[PDB]
Amino acid sequence: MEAIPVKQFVKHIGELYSNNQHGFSEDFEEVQRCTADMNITAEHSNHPENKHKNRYINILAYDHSRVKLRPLPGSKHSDYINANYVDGYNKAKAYIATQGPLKSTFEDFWRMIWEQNTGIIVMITNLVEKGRRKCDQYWPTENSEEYGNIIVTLKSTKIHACYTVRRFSIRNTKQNERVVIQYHYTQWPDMGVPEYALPVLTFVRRSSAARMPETGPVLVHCSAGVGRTGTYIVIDSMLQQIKDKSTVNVLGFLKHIRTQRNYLVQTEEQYIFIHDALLEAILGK
Ligand SMILES: COc1ccc(S(=O)(=O)NC(=O)c2sccc2SCc2ccc(Cl)c(Cl)c2)cc1C(=O)O
Repeated sequence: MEAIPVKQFVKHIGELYSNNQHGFSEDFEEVQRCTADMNITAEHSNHPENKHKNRYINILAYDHSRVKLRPLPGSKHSDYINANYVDGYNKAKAYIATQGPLKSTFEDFWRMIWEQNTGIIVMITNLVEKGRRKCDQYWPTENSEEYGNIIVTLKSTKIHACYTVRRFSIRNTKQNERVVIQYHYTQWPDMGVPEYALPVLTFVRRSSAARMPETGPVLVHCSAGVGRTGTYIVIDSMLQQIKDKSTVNVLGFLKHIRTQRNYLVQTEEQYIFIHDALLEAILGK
């Protein structure tokens, strides 16, 4: 199981799709088993102090990879946020994969962004989907909003067909200021799940190209911060790999980052979607 030449990969996809996606099912089942013989601790996520900081009780942040907040005077657990570094193709810790912030963790969320020198946010969910609460709004509708010692100012917005780009300037009262740009994918079906990959490919390319040398990791979140988040991470990384080596290793890369945050790429449908995105990128020449 190693890099497939980019020229065979598209044929590989035909094979994975055939006989009612039997191949895809094998692969993804292998993904879900890939940690069967691994005990990976998440003690901090489970500590009684940090429970209210987890959006879902079963979606945790592995200890070894968890992003740490600088501790606060005089609580012991003021260092916890449900978030993990994840590798990209290029560098280690190219991403912070995290849950959609809760109101109760908005300060942590922006503090992490400051401390980690993050300059790009990728949001892959709407606040509400199909009448359900997915994410609380951690940014100002207009002008400024204060979260702890970080003051966030919305500078501009461009609303595209399928996603929105908001440019913020944030300030640490401790002032020192930084630009943070948020790429927010907004197109989510009332019924069923996303199907066409091309708009997503474009969203990935543009949000990825926005990364600045040399800055902190890109923050990527959806609701739980695992399924759609992992899908973005694999598509982005594999495009890097294709550009660099003209090979692809979806199954191997995904098994790897699965050790860094639980459940990255959560469904077979997302797993298939990854391939469609990459197929679109390869066929588009
Ligand atoms: C149990 O977990 C889940 C179950 C279902 C869903 S779901 O909402 O029903 N199903 C999905 O999300 C699917 S299906 C094919 C594609 C997708 S998401 C496609 C997509 C869209 C925009 C971007 Cl930027 C990217 Cl990178 C990828 C999402 C999750 C999740 O946790 O992310």
